[PDB]
Amino acid sequence: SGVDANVSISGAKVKLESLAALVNGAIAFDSPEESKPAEAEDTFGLYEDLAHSQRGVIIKLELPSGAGLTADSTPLMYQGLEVGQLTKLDLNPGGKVTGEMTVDPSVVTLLRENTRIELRNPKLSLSDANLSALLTGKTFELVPGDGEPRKEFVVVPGEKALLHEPDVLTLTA
Amino acid sequence: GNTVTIDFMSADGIVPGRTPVRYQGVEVGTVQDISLSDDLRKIEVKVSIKSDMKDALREETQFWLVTPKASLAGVSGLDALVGGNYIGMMPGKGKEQDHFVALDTQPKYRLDNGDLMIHLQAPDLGSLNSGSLVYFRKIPVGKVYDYAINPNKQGVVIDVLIERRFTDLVKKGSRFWNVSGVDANVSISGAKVKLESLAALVNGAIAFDSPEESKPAEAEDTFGLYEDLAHSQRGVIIKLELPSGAGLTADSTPLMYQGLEVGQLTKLDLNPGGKVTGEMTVDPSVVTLLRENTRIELRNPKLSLSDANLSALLTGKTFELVPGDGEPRKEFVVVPGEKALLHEPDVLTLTAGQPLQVGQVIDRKTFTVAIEPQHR
Repeated sequence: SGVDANVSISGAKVKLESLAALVNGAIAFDSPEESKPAEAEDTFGLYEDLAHSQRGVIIKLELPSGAGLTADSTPLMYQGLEVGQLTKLDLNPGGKVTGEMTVDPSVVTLLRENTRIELRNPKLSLSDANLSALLTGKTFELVPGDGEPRKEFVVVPGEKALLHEPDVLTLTA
Repeated sequence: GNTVTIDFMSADGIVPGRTPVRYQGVEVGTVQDISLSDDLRKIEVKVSIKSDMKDALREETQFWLVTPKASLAGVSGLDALVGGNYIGMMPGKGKEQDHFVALDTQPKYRLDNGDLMIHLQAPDLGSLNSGSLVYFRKIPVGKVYDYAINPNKQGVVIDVLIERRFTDLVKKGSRFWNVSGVDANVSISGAKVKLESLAALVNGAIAFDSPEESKPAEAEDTFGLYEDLAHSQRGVIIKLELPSGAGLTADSTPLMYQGLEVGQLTKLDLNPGGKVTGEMTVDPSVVTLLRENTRIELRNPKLSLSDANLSALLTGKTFELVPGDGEPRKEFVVVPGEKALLHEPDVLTLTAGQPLQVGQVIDRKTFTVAIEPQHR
């Protein structure tokens, strides 16, 4: 329901909904193949948008600071592709910042112990001046590990990525 | 005169006196009475019928109440406003029945004449309301008849009508694509916004193209709907194994050759194990060049000192075609632009992108380098 603009970098297009959907509002719904049929005034939850209705797994993140992070625009990268999307970004008492993220199921098997997640930063490449990276701002990164599945993670700064590794030679900017 | 009892959930603007029963408008009779039984919304309407139609009156004979419809989606009050609320019927080839249930609305009817009926498969309906229009070169040649859901919940089956005088236009190879809704078409260094016609937006529409050589389709032959004219393009498909789709986009990344766009990446997916694979469409005019030892490399928008090319920077990454010679092939492995010199039919490989220019460094660790075949 309602209509907005969808502005994208280096070109844009604006198509959201049908005329009746805007004059009157509307709902849409999807049905999993395997579930059982609901009945008898069974309650359900409405999601404000198709994006928020996406069926992905939830991950809790303890963050250093959400300086450039945005609650529904910051993506998760892997092999150059978006797989996940930050969903919630909140301040806890004591100054700690915590968020929660959605991930596509196709990658969830990679989420295991010694799987680290690092905030990358858009770098000023001398060779390939990548404008889109600069415009996007901060972005996370996935780097799979091996071990038991886990769902709570601590995000590491991109600088300290080498430090938080299974194997690394630490000596005593 | 006859008697027929019809069950109505509701009977809004009906009077026993003048509610003439019509069959495509010809009066079949009039309602005799309207009443109810045990106050349970079983509105029994007794109807008189001319004996000529009495024979065809059978089990499958359907009935419904027409009504003026000035709602948001409805204009079907053309006759009910003038002639009053009549009721419509359709004869059936049942056995016989006298007690009936009125259908809630007017059902869809099939003209007996020689037209064409065909089926479109679509994962979603789009903005195609019943009555949306079918075009050949923006000439209407038929309309949407009905839509429904296949037994599996993973698709939609539309069935559509084509007039007699155009039944030759529909071929087996003919492609259908949706034309509906309106967007903005923003381009760099200037933009223009023209998509579709007013009716195409109010109602939605389909367009279709017919290859010259194919055979005419017939008899409810299924077809595939393409969401847009672009996705309906007739080009050859190529599978690509990629290093990483950092800047790649599924329907914006083009293929270059001699400075011109020839192809367009279509699909971009992550395979298990971290491998990335995509698929691309190419114009037929270049497909003959796709052979063995034909390499495809991802180029990058370079910061040219001389010709500061803004459009290249804005576009981001782009592929490149460099023809080879050999057997035709359809699977390719994309090479990084840095390693383009390495993956060549002839190259002098010795044991990080520094020049030598007569050659370039390939990698460090030990130094691996390459020299061009002409300078070999």
